[PDB]
Amino acid sequence: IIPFTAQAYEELSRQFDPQPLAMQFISQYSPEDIVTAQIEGSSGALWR
Amino acid sequence: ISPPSRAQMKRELYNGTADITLRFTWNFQRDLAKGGTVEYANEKHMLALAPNSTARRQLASLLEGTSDQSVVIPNLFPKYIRAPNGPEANPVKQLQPNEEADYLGVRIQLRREQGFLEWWVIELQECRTDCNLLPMVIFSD
Repeated sequence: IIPFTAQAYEELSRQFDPQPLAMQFISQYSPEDIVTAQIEGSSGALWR
Repeated sequence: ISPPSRAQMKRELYNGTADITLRFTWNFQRDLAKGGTVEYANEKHMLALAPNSTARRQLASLLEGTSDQSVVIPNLFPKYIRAPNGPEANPVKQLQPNEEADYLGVRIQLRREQGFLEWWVIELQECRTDCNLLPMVIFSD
């Protein structure tokens, strides 16, 4: 999990800047707020 | 551990210069009937695994194929923990002065007895019956 930095936050906000409310969400949430969901995908755990 | 990442874990202990996060989370879930807001008192006692250290070289051979390596984890099993009704398994300082070097010498033994049948016994540096029953203490509040 990566706590998004100020620069990272700017990136996300700019990605969704065209849509006002999209950018709003990101921008309103404080920097080091938006966290990165780097969920693991590898298995190993077989299933039962 | 997923096979590609198991081989990567291997590699780390084998060579890969990285520090495996050995978070020894000591979660202490109590109850709420007798009170205890965040009953679960937890603390990840992490041991950054120095790349190919004595412990990690034992782990290299552990994950190579042999199952007879007593991985020396420098005193990292809190034998006295002042846990309260909050979410923290903080050990008592002075009870364990170093409290990272005065916890309790813990050992690890992966028992891959192909028949890999990878088991994992948590031993002690001085395991008497603490390979199956490690006796620490939680100073409860």
